[PDB]
Amino acid sequence: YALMVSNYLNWMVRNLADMELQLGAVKRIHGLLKTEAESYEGLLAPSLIPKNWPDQGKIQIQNLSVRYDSSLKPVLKHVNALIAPGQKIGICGRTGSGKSSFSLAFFRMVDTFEGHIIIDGIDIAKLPLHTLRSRLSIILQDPVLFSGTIRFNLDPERKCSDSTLWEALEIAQLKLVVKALPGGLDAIITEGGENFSQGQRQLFCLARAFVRKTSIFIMDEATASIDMATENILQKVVMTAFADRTVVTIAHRVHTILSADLVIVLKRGAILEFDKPEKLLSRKDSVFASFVRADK
Amino acid sequence: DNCCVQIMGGYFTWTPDGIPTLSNITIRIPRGQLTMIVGQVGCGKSSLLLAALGEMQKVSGAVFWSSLRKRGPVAYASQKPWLLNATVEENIIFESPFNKQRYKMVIEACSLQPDIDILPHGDQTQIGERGINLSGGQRQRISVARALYQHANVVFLDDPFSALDIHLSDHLMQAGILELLRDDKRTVVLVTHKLQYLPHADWIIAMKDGTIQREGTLKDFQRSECQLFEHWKTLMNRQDQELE
Ligand SMILES: Nc1ncnc2c1ncn2[C@@H]1O[C@H](COP(=O)(O)OP(=O)(O)OP(=O)(O)O)[C@@H](O)[C@H]1O
Ligand SMILES: Nc1ncnc2c1ncn2[C@@H]1O[C@H](COP(=O)(O)OP(=O)(O)O)[C@@H](O)[C@H]1O
Ligand SMILES: [Mg+2]
Ligand SMILES: [Mg+2]
Repeated sequence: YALMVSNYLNWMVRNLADMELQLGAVKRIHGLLKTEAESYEGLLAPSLIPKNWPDQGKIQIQNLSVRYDSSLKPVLKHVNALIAPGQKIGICGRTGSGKSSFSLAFFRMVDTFEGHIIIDGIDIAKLPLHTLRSRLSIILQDPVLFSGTIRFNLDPERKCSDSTLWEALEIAQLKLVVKALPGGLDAIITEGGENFSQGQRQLFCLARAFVRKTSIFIMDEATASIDMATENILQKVVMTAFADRTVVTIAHRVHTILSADLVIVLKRGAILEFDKPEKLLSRKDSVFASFVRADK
Repeated sequence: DNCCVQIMGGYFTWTPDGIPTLSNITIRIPRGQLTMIVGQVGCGKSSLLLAALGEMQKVSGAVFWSSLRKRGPVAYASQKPWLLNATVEENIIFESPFNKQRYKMVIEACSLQPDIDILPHGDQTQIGERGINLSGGQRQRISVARALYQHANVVFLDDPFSALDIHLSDHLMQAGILELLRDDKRTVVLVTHKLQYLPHADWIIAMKDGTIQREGTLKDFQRSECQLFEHWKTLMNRQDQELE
C-alpha cells in the first residue's frame, strides 16, 4: 500500500486540480442560471380576452413614455395619439428619434413606465406576452432569417397550406426566383440567408410577416434595403390585399409615406405633428415638407 | 486610358455546378470618377463587385485590372457590415498609419461625432461581439468610414444608405464622397437604390437578372434605353426636371 500511495498521490492532486477547473464551468453556468425572467404571465385572465380582440385596431396612445432600462433617460416623452381601425398611418423622423422604440413599446419590449395605450379594450401591461406577440406582427430592418428550408423559414409551425404561402410570397414578389429555384419549395436557405441577396432576404422576412393574419401590422424600415421599383410594386400590392388591415409604417423613403392616411413625425421623443400628410405638405413650414424637399 | 477594370466577356457563377449568376460582362470602369451600378434587387449588383474582387469564380472571361497586372489594395464595405472587436478608432484606421487630421476628416465625413460623444468612453470603447452593441446605421457608417480612411485610390462601396436617414445620406453624399474622394482622385464604385444621386454620376451601368444592360453616361441614357430613363424619371418623381 506504500507502493499504492506512491502510485496514486499524483492522481489525487491532479484530479483535484482539474476537478476544480471543470467546477469553474458549473460556476459559470450557475451564474447564468440565476438570470431574470420577463413575466410572461399576464395580469388578465385568458378567458376574459376575446378570440378576436384585434378585429378593430382602435389604438389610443394615452400619455405613453418609454425607457430601455430604469437607469436610463426616457426614450419617448409624453405622446398622445389615436389610431383608426382601417387606416394606414405612416411614421417618419430623424435617426435615433425613437421610432423603432415606438414599435418595441407596441410589443412591450422596451420598458414601459407610463402609458394607457390599450388596444381595442384590452390593456398592454395586463395582456399575456405570448398572446400579445403571437397575434401582432412587426417586420424589422435587419433580415434575420434562420437556417433550414423555405416552408420552415416561412412557417416553422406548419400551420397553413402551401397555397397561402404562395399567396403571401406573391404579394412579396419572389415567385419568379423561387419558382426558378430547383427546390421550388423546401429549398435550403443557409444559416443566415446568405444564399440570397440582401433585399431578397428582406423580402423573405416580409413574406413571413405576410403569412400571419393579425389585423394589426406595424412596419419598421422594411423597404430600406429593396430598390425603389420593387418598392413601388410592393407598395401598390400592399394596401390592396391589406386594405382592411391597419399598417403602421416606418418608411425609409418619404415617397411612400406621402400616400398615407395620417403621419406622425417624431423628434426628441415627442410627437411634432399628427394629421393628414397632404395638409402637412401644404403647411409650407413643416418638418415633413422639408423632409420631402431634401428627398427630392 | 484610365481603364480601372476592363473585364470583357465575363461569365461568373456562384455554384460551379450551376448556371452563371452573371452573364456577359463588358464594363469599362474609368479611374478617378464616381460610377453608380444600378439594378433591381437580386440582379447581380453585389455579385459583380465580388466578381471583380475575384471572390466569385468564373467559367470564362478575362478581367483586366490596372495599377499605377494584379489587383491592388481596394477598400470595400459590404451590404452587411463587418466589425472588429476593438476600439472604434482601430476599427476605422484598420492597421493604417494614424493621422489625426484625416481621422477627423472622415469622422466629419461620416458624421459619427455625436455618436462618439454618446459613446461612454469615446474613441476607446470595445464594440462588436465582445463589446457594446450598436444601432446598425452606426455600424454602416463605421464600415464606410474605414473605407474612407484607407488610401486605396480605388474604393468599392456597397449601399451605405440602407440604415440612414435623408440627412445622413446627403451629408455622406455632399461631404465625404465627391468632396474628400475626388480632390484626392479616388476611384469609387457605388451600388444604391436611392436614385436621387445618379445625377451625381460620371458613369452609370444598368443591370437586370445578372445581365448588364448598356453602360455609359446620363446623357447616353437620355439616348439609350429611354424606357429605363423614363422609369428613373417617374421613380424619382422629379418628372418635370430633366436628369443630367
Ligand atoms: N452568397 C450567395 N450564394 C449564392 N447565390 C447568391 C449569393 N449572393 C447572391 N446570389 C445570387 O446573386 C443575385 C444577386 O445578389 P447580389 O450578390 O448582387 O446582391 P445584391 O443583388 O446586390 O443585393 P440586394 O439587391 O439585395 O441589395 C441574387 O439574386 C442571388 O440569387
Ligand atoms: N438596446 C438599447 N439599450 C439602450 N439604449 C438604446 C438601445 N437601443 C437603442 N437605444 C437608444 O434609444 C434611442 C432610440 O433610437 P432607436 O429607436 O433605436 O432608433 P430610431 O429612432 O432611428 O428607430 C437611440 O438613440 C439609442 O441611443
Ligand atoms: Mg429604428
Ligand atoms: Mg447584394
